[PDB]
Amino acid sequence: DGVGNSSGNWHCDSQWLENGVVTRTTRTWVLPSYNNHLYKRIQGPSGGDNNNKFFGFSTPWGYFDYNRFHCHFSPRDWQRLINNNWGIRPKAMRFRLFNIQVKEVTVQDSNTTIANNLTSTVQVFADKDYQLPYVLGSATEGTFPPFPADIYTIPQYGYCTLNYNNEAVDRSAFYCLDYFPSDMLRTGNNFEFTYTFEDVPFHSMFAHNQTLDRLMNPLVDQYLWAFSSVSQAGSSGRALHYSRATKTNMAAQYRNWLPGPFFRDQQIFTGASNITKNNVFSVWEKGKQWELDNRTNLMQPGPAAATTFSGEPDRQAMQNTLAFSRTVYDQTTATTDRNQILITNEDEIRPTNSVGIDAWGAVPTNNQSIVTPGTRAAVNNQGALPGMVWQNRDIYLQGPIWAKIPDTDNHFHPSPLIGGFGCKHPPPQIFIKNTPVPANPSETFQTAKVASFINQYSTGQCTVEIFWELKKETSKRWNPEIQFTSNFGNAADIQFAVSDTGSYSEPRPIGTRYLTKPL
Amino acid sequence: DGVGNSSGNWHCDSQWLENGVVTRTTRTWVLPSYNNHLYKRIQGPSGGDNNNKFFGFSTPWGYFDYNRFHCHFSPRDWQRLINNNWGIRPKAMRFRLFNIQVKEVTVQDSNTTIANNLTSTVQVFADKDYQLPYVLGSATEGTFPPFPADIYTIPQYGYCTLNYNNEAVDRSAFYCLDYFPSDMLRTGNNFEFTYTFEDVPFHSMFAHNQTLDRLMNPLVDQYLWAFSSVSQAGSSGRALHYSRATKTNMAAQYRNWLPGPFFRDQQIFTGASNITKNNVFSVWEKGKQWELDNRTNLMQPGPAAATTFSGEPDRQAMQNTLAFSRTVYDQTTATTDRNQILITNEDEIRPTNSVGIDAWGAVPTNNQSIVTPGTRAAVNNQGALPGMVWQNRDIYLQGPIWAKIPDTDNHFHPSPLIGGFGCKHPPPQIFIKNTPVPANPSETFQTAKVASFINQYSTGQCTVEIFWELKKETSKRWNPEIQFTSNFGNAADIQFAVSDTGSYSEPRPIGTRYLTKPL
Repeated sequence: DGVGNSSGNWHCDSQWLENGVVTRTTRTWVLPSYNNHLYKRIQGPSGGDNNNKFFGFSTPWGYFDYNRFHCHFSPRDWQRLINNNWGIRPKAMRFRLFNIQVKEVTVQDSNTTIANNLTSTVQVFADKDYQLPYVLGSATEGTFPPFPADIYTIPQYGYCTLNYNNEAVDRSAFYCLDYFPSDMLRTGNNFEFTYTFEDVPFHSMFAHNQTLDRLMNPLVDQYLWAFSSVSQAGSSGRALHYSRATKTNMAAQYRNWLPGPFFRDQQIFTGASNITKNNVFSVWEKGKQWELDNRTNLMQPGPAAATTFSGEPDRQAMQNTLAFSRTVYDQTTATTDRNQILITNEDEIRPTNSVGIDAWGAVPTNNQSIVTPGTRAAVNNQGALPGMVWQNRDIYLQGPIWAKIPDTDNHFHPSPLIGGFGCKHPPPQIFIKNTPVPANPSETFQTAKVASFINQYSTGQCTVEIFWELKKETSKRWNPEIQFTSNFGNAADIQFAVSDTGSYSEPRPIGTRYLTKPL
Repeated sequence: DGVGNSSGNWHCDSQWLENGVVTRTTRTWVLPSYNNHLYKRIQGPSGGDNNNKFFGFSTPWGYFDYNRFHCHFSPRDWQRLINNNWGIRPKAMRFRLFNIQVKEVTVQDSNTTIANNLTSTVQVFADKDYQLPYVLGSATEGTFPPFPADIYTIPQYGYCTLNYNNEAVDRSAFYCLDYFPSDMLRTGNNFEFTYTFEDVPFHSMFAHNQTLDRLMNPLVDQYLWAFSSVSQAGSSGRALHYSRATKTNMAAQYRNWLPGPFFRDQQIFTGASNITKNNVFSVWEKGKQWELDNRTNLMQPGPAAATTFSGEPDRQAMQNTLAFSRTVYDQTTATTDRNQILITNEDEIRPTNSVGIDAWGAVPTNNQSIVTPGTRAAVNNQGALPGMVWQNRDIYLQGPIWAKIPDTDNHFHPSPLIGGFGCKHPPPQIFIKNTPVPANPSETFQTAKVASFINQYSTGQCTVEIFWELKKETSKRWNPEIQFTSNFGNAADIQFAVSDTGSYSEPRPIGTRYLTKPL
């Protein structure tokens, strides 16, 4: 419409429905002009380590990454969610962008002056066909702040392509984002589109009441005989013993089911008394990793596994657990104190999933005889076997919502190993740019490229609205259940709120799994 | 619409109806940018006194407090009201906000420059569901000026929550006002909503012709006998005397009614001859107070009681009477002269309500006998007894209109002890904000929070329109009545008008109660 008429309103509320919830949220954003309106070739660092080398491009573009849970949910809405419900999955989504205003910057005499350029444009498009590198899956910075009053700096868009070390292989691709159709928007214009998620399984917000191996009736005995032991009958003779498993001996018993796939990881001593028992080492050396092409990569989340044994909370798996910063804005990339960061606990999957510290099992390695006594070896890694069941790593208020399942011939249980909902066709990437406005030309025709632009940036608001489908609980459990409660007792600042400086902070991580279900 | 078209007009008139009046009024306002767009945690002062400690938050928001009578009524409209009418209550209300313009401020070389930003927005919402702390009930500053030419600086919004001294208890809540839906408004846009009051009792604008104990016929005698005295008949004998109350003896007589609940307060000598009779003390020591949790609070208005005895105007109750400043803008928070401030007089409730100085009564404290003579003690505080009647403190032209009755299981005569109309669902709070416009980003992506904004403020007009329902008088009184008349005789400045400096002033307080009614 016009410069004096607002494009849209502010919607941050979340309303609850029967079998669903819609969380709509709004932010104010700023878009820099990146690369001085240039597509540049970025590359990895030059050295002897081939693991960190890459080849790619950086674009004069930016993108909206809203993919985390605390963007959409408040800590109360999250609490209200996780206590009452067994499952959640996204259904539909509506993104819209409005109240665009571009500002012009002039710096003279070390004094900056900002005035708004009414005729300059911003251009936006969503990639619906997934024809661009999809960078939202990886969990990176540039997400909306959790707190609605904060302002969202839109990150720059760049991507990596097929490479040989730093230099580029023949099959590597260059994508120009200006070769897509886009919507140019002045201050009166706004942009909107809607999206509907493909069917994905509910994330299980429940734990289990039962252990995978305790599914039996403890009062009765099995009717199944099994081999038991070989004994020496006489001098050179032997005797084969068979025995039925009894309610007394559960360890040796017939079962229909096995724990899920397992890839072992090393242990650390996480607590004040145990901290001394740690050997001196690093993850890159003693940790678990997978390797692709000429590079080796740490297997960082890996398949989900219980992080620690029962009753031993202070000795836990080093690889599996996620960790978060208690503020989005912290600049420190390494820290030696754990009070500064939030460390997740994976113990709710312990009934079905085996702990990451101990081995998955043991296998007989040879054919026994009187000449050779039988041998056996531990199973550190185990692929899929028939009759396995396992739980996914749970989503967190601070964790990523979704990832894009790659386009490949074959998938196996495409659950993102960080967490969330794997999608063949995830929410589109939304790209936004400040169209370049050049500085005055030379008044005589010249062939040189145009390097001189008017320095400018844009700002405005963006609403994101998602419909979440919920799975209600039906439980005959008599006794009360664990639920997420806020207990700090007395404190100077309340938890999940601003400080006297005005800084919002999240004191502790929150997972979904509280309610329990029989196995 | 557009930048060159006005959103609304100026309506300040008040028109009178049969059984009602509508007072519509308009102001020009200014909205600062508070807290540099931050929610901050405010707290009480650090010390040993636990009474003034608090815990709360301050928001980058502002609110319209129009709650006082002289905002809506002019001194003539008020006079015209109080002389002709027995009662008044609010019915409906319409608030609307228009002609928004936001100005941008740049300071360089100690020289400020203000230019209007056409594309910047203002966002407004009313809290209809009362889901926020309601701060309008308390009588505080930041109300509209009484005089239409003055300009209204919108106060900052902050609130207190459940606390343990300064630090915060677990149940204390943090409310983000950006988590509500709002209406973003540019210069062409305007905002409006309507509201209808719940049914509240008319405020009684009349006094009483009769005293509560004089309701009798003075010409006749009672037919009711009562015990009178015990006498000594002979040496050790006794005789019981009974007597009927006669028109001569009114003091001992049967009555159906009692004065209202009473909480006593100390006296002061308020006048030139008596001023010397005062002892040296303070309210905090010798005054009346109530206490909640670990804190003690002065009971400042308390239940209404007549401020002084008949014919003794110079000795009066220290706690009960309200007092006002004769200009909204005075910065002095303490003063030793009473000519500077306006002191209300509560004497019109004297027929029904007992004076605050003297006790409510006396009670027998023991069972008499020949061994023990009977004793009695004064009643300083009295709760409700069956057969009580009492009057509310009257509203003043300068006093607050309404308060929000808390949400609690139980209420007892929810009349605001300051005055006005207690409401379960009072007029909503209207919150207004300058949406932040950030300064230029760093052109390379950074994770640091955005602390740099364009300094700006907004201004415009706001109309408030209220329909008041009136209760007409029907009176057979023969002789003329007291009415509010302006008598200064000769003066340099006329009362209730501007001075030569241009400052508006209210010389004396005005209450409603002039007309009288039989009891």
